[PDB]
Amino acid sequence: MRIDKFLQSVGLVKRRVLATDMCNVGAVWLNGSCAKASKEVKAGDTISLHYLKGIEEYTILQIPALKNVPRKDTHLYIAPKTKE
Repeated sequence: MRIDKFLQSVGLVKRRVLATDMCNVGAVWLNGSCAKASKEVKAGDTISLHYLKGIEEYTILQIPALKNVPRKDTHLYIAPKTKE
């Protein structure tokens, strides 16, 4: 599992292109560091995302090693970081 197919195959960003743009646009960021579309992710880690409306930093709860996580078990592997 990698940031490429991790957050792109969970239900966050759906697209149809053989060329990873998230890694080019500057959205792919692991551990507060820019990463390409070939960087493997780990459990209990962080997941940054760059957008035009604002930035989002999620956290990996675990790595189930899945291909396309539907809208059922896609709420126990990654979640938006926060401090209440």
